Formats: sequence, C-alpha cells, structure tokens
Amino acid sequence: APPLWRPGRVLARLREHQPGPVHIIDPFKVPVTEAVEKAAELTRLGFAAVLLASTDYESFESHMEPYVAAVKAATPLPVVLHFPPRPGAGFPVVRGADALLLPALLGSGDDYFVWKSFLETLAAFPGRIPREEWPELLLTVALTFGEDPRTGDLLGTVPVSTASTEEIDRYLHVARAFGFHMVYLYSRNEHVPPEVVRHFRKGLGPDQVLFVSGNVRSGRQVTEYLDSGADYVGFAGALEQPDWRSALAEIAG
Amino acid sequence: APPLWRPGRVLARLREHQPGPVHIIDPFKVPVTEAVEKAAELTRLGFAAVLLASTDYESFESHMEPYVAAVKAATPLPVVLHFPPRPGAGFPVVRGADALLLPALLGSGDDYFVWKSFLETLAAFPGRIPREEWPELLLTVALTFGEDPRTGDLLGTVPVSTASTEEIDRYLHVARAFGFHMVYLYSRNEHVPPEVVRHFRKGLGPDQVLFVSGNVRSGRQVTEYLDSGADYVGFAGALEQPDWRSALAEIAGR
Ligand SMILES: CC(C)=CCC/C(C)=C/CC/C(C)=C/CSP(=O)(O)OP(=O)(O)O
Ligand SMILES: CC(C)=CCC/C(C)=C/CC/C(C)=C/CSP(=O)(O)OP(=O)(O)O
Ligand SMILES: [Cl-]
Ligand SMILES: [Cl-]
Ligand SMILES: [Cl-]
Ligand SMILES: [Mg+2]
Ligand SMILES: [Mg+2]
Ligand SMILES: [Mg+2]
Repeated sequence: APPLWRPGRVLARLREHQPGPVHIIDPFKVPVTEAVEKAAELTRLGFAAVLLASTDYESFESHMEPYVAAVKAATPLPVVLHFPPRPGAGFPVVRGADALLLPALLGSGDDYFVWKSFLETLAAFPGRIPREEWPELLLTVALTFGEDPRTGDLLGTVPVSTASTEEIDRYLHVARAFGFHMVYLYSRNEHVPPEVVRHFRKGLGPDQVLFVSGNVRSGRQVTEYLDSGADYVGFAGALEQPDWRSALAEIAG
Repeated sequence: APPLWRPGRVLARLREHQPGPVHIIDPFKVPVTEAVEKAAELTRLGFAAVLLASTDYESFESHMEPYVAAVKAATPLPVVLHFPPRPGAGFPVVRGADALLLPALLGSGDDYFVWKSFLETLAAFPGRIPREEWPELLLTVALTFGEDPRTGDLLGTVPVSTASTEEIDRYLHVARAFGFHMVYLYSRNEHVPPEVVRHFRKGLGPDQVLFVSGNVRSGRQVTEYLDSGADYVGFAGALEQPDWRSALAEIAGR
C-alpha cells in the first residue's frame, strides 16, 4: 500500500541527509541527454535528490515518463517532481518518479492553489498508474518572495511581506499544526532573505525540511542559506548554459 | 463527475435557506423508527437539512446505508452525515447520503484530525459507492469549546481559548484563505459563547456557513445564537427522550 501522503523513503532520506545544494533540472527546457550527463555529476557530489521542476509544462505524461526513466537509469538519487497543479487535473504525475513535491501556496488568493489542488489530486488517485508504483507525496508549504507577476498571474500568489513577522508566523503555525513535511521558500526574481530562512528554521519542527531556491548562482550563497538553517538550497538556471560543469563546481564548493 | 469537495446542491441550499434550528439525530442511539417520525416533523417545521451525527459509531456501513434510506424516504430535506474520521479509513461514508460534513479540527494537536483525514478520505474515493452516487463534501473548520476530555482523548482537540481573539483570529484567516465552506463551533459540555459566534460571523465571508451546537435546549437559546450570527443552531439531546414532540415545538419557537 503506497505511503502516498504519509512519510516514506524519500522524506526519510531528506530528513537524514547532510544539508546541501540540490540541482533542479527543468525537463521541459533541458534536453534529456544533458539531464543524464548532469545526473551523473549530481550523484558524484552526493546531493540528496534530483528535482525535475518547471512552472510551464505540456503533454506531461508522454514527455515525462521516458525522461524520468532516463534520469533514474543515470543516478540512484531519488527523482522528485515539482510542478504547479491545474484545476480539473490536480498535480501532474508519471510512473517512475520517486516523489512529487505538493506545494500548498498559503500566500495565494485562490483557494485551489492554497490547498484544494491536494484534494483533486488525491481524489484522482490512482488513475492509470498501478497503486504499488505511485510516487510518495511530500506535503509542502510553498511561499513566494519578491515581485513575481508570473507566479502571481498563474497561481494567485502575493509576495510574502516581511515588514513584520505576522504573516510568516501564521504560515509557521499552519506548517506545524498541519504537520507539513517541508517548507519551500522561493523567489523567482529576487533572493529569499537569509533572515527569513533563519526565522523559519527556528519556528519549524526538527523533522520539517526547509528548502530555499531562486537565483542562487554562487557557492557563497549556498553557504549563507545553509548557515541560516536551510536543509537544501535549490538551483536551476545557473546550469542552463554550455559551461554548466564549471558553474556546478563553483556552486557545490 | 460528482462535485465532491467543490460546492454542490447541499451547500447551495444551506447558503440560501433562512437561518434557523437544525435537529441532529444520533443514529447510533436513536432507533430508526423514531428517526423516521422525527424526520417527518422536521420537514413541516421548515428546517434546512437533517443531520445524522455521532462521536461514536461501529458497523457504520451496515447500520447507516439503510438508516439513511429510511430517513430519506420520510423527508425531502438533504441528509448530511457528520462523524469523526479514523486513521486507516478516513471519514465514514454510505451511498445515499446527500452530503458529508468534513470537520478539519484546527485546534487538534494531531495532524490527522487537523486535516490529513481529508487526504485519506479522498485517496479512498470512490471505494464501493458508484461515483455518480457519492455525497457532496462540505469542507468545514470544526472548533471545540469548554473542557471536553472525550473529544480531547479521541481527536486530540484542546479547547479554543476565548481569553483573547488571538487563537480564533488565526482560525478565521485559515477559514477564509483556505476557502472552507462552513465553520462549526461546538461545545460538548458547556455552551459556545454567543460573543465568539458574533466574532466569527463578522470575520467570515458572506457565503461561509456558520453552524453552532452544544447543549441547546430552549427556543431562547436558538434565538440568541441566531441573533449573534449563526446560520444554523444544532440540537440533539433535547429530543432523545419520550416527550420529544413538546421539546421540539419549544425549541423551534412555536
Ligand atoms: C511557487 C512554488 C515554490 C511552488 C508552486 C509550483 C511551481 C511554480 C513549481 C515550479 C518549480 C519551481 C519553483 C521552479 C523554479 S527553480 P528556481 O527558479 O528557484 O531556479 P533558479 O535557480 O532561479 O533558476
Ligand atoms: C468536534 C466536532 C465539531 C467535529 C469532529 C467530528 C465529530 C466528533 C462529530 C460528531 C458530531 C457531533 C459534534 C455531534 C454532537 S450533537 P451536540 O452534542 O452538539 O448535541 P446536543 O444538543 O448537546 O445533544
Ligand atoms: Cl530514497
Ligand atoms: Cl523575518
Ligand atoms: Cl493562513
Ligand atoms: Mg520551465
Ligand atoms: Mg481517490
Ligand atoms: Mg453518539
């Protein structure tokens, strides 16, 4: 019986693994051959997982089933999907993925993105994927920082205000009381402030995983976030160029 | 596709119907023949729905499928089920019920009762019930007031603090942001304070339904709660006795 929304192997690994950077591969932009090359290096660096994520997607199932299979044949790290949900479908899913990160956008003015996407997703389970083969679900509070009209237009999010800690303190009460597995602090166009990362680490339970991403391009940035309490520092764009091997070594340093 | 968690016919009915009392029949204590007699009177009184609810239950599907059918044969009012969920199963459900009230116990120290029961329930859908025939789900923020070790032991709830509005204001933000359909204020052993009812009415969206229940035994109490903002005032125990007709008449404000 699939753990589904209950803690399983992937969450256990994220809870126990040494904190560090995590490369995020956008499967709708990165050719699969390049993802496979990258996955082999991520393995050598001992990263906790390979995340495949993108704001945009189409023909999810026919594209992702073989992409996930190719990445999984290239690394023993778990492959975790992270994409926004769509009303009428819920979150996208394909067989073979180890886990799907389910973001509850608590800062959204649209209740579907705050959490009803989770009900639609679970109602649709198991669909065309054998139950035994379904991915695990990582229940995550997802928060956005800085001006970001793209996520705002698409998902209804409003940038979190840190002029006081009232707004984030409410999200931390939800994260704790609702037993979320992870919190994901994201900034599409700016940087999540290290002080907000510290505030979250201090307010979360010891087993709640803290992920931060957005415009991380240097090892100094990774270090600052980990020093602030992030368990994982995600980065995508820094490697979306020909000289990615150099960029990866500087970020993983 | 059944509406399921999306608004449907029952929530529309509750939103549009005028505020008033609602009798709650405990089907694991009330014989079905008495429930059927009761259901016929509730209809004449103009109540908005008939709730079948209980903290305790056993052999739910064999007892409730026919119990629901018997009640529905006696009244055209929607029949709504309200029972706590159980790990491994989620909320109990039978074919024929018009809706299930799904309580998210925000005051519980156990995340399963705060909301993961909702995930287990939806993962299990549709189970043995034809999909087209599933009840609608009324997403509800459920809060408890006063000392109540029974619900505390069973569901992990802690009485809501009414010393200030700090705790209830966080629940109101959740009720609004999460788009809950209803809020249910309950007191097993005391009375929900009318001022808390007012505070919720004022902070909720116009389409969010406010239910209050617990030890309501007089028409005066129903009036006070409606005057404070409740959409529906529930009552069960007052009618679990032989002279229930007279009690019902008094509570309905006859
Ligand atoms: C808003 C949110 C957290 C969750 C909702 C669901 C969405 C939009 C998922 C897409 C996955 C993400 C956040 C990809 C951007 S990697 P990055 O932008 O951090 O990469 P970068 O290193 O800046 O290129
Ligand atoms: C705690 C909560 C709201 C939801 C969690 C799920 C539970 C325990 C559902 C049982 C349904 C209830 C609250 C029945 C009591 S009617 P009453 O006790 O109000 O009737 P009374 O008129 O006092 O007899
Ligand atoms: Cl794993
Ligand atoms: Cl802060
Ligand atoms: Cl909130
Ligand atoms: Mg993309
Ligand atoms: Mg399902
Ligand atoms: Mg009972």
